[PDB]
Formats: sequence, structure tokens, C-alpha cells
Amino acid sequence: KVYNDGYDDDNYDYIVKNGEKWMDRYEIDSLIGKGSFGQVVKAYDRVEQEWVAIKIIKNKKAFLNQAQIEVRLLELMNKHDTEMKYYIVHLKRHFMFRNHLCLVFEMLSYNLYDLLRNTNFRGVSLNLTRKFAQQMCTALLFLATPELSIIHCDLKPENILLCNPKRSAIKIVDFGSSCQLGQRIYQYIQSRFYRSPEVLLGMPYDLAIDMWSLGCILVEMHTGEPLFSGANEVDQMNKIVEVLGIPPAHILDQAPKARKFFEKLPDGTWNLKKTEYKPPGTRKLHNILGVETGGPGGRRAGESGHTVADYLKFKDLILRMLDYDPKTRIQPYYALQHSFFK
Ligand SMILES: COc1ccc2sc(NC(C)=O)nc2c1
Repeated sequence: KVYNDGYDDDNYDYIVKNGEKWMDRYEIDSLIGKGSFGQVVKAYDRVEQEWVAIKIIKNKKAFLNQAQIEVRLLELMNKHDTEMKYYIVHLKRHFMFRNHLCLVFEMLSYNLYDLLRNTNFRGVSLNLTRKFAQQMCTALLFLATPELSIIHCDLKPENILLCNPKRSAIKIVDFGSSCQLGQRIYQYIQSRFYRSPEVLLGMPYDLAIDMWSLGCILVEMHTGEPLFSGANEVDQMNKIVEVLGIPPAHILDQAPKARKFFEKLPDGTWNLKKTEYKPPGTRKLHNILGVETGGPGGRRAGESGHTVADYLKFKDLILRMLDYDPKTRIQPYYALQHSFFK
């Protein structure tokens, strides 16, 4: 009943013991994160004299080979980030400790899902949203550098962490799934709530899919609730449809998974398959955001920066972020030139 000389468990994770000293450098504190890759522990670095976060990868090749890709991309971003300006988490260093690859990241604070849960999923200010929304568009602008051309492939509130708990400066984490621009190798990508139409429809994808995810996330930050909370892909696409309407024909004519959601009638047009949902395009984001009704649930009425003009700019930007066509969907650079930010 032993595995890796008593260091590992049956799940191939490391057994995190509190106060364990590592390599005469790192003092382990407590397990904080957990997932497919392995575990993530909080620890104190003796040399740099600071709190760091050591992402402990599982002791098997599947997870180890995926982690060295995460490293390869983390380091390549840190080469171009230099003066840490573009809101990418800093991979300080990495090493092997008892057959576990460990990635040492700067200690961040609470993620954006933690903020939602602390507001009982009522959301945060449009003004705080703007800050995250700008910082995120800069990060996506950074990832769109031709040399990088990095797609995160998994953006959501829990992969966006604040640097300091008192400040709104953010950092994006987890590039374990990060797709660097290429050919269509993968299909079932992104988390479901934030999964683009081109991914759902089984079409090619590029860096535009992170922009879609950003749109969903930004709306989720202000309302407090996921914009498209589908139980499955068909429900997911239906929830997108009832807000944004039927995807254009020219997109669906190419979509290999179009018949999973839509019918091609003899007419040649596209309509929904049967199954609870309002007609296409009727649950308008204007009504969801509460533009003319004092914000989400009328809770922002009277607050500064939450006027109809402020809500119109925010709504307009989100609609561009949620463009069905990935080619006309707003790019990071143009998104930052939007009124909402000025
Ligand atoms: C909570 O502090 C951190 C800092 C960097 C990373 S990187 C990482 N990896 C994940 C969340 O999959 N988690 C953290 C957590």
C-alpha cells in the first residue's frame, strides 16, 4: 500500500504536509488549489523572502508533458512581458521535487469568482468591471503579439486573480490548456459557460474565442450570474440564441455540428431544433443588464457612473465581444479604443 516511496497517493498527487521544508528553501503552508494537473500549495521562499504559490503537478507523463507546455508558454510570455505590465502571472522558476514538476508562481489573492460569491452572486460595480475589462483587453492584446499568438482556451472568473486584495490589479493564471495558434487539433475546448459558438459549432478557432469568453465574464461580473449557464451544449447554444438570435447562415452553412442545434429547412434558412426558451434574440442584454432600470435588479440606481449612457457604452462593447462571426468580433486593440474605457 505504497506509491513513490510513500510520497504520492493513488491519484498521483503529492501528500501536502504543513510546515514541510523543501530543498532548504520553501516552507509549505497549506493546500489552496486542486485540479487535473495536480495540486497548488501556498509556501514561503527563504531565498527571495516572500510568499509564493507552488503548482505541484501529478507524477505521470500525461500531466507532466502538459505542464512543460504550460512552462514553455509561461516563459515565452515572461520574455516579452519583461516589465510586468500585461497582467500575465509570473512564472518565477520551476524544478523537479521527488518526481513532481513544480511551478513557482507569484502569490496572488482571491479570484473573480470569489468576489461573486462574496456578493451573493449580485455582481460588482460597472466601475470595477471597467477596470477588469480594460486590464483583460490589454492581456488579450499582449497574447495577440504575433510571436506569442497565445489562446488561453479556458478564461473564466476563477482563472482571473487579483494581485492584492485591497487593489483591483488582476493577473490571469492557468495556461495548462492554453492553445498556441495552430490547426484544429482539439474540439471540446473552453469551460462550457464561456464556450464560443465556433467551438460549439465545431468550426475552426483562433484568439477570438478568448474575447467571447471575456464578454461573458464581464457581464457575469456586473450581474453576478453567468450570462449563459447551460446544462449542456444544446442548452448552452439555446441560451446564446435567445439573447443574440440565430447565428448567420454563412456561419452555419460551414458548421459541421450545426445539426446538433439547428434545422436546415427546405427554404435554406436556419431555425432551432425542438426540445422552455424564449424566441431568438428576445432576452436582450439591454434588459438583462438593466440599462434603463437602474442596473441588475435595480440595485445600481443612483450610483455614480451607472447612468443610461454608461450602460449603453458597456452594452455596445459586450455586443461586439459576443459577435457570432469570429472575423468581425472586436479585437483587443479596437476594444480598448471604445467609449466605455474613455
Ligand atoms: C492563488 O495563487 C495562485 C497563483 C498562481 C496560480 S497558477 C494556478 N494554476 C491554476 C489555478 O490552475 N493557480 C494559481 C494560484
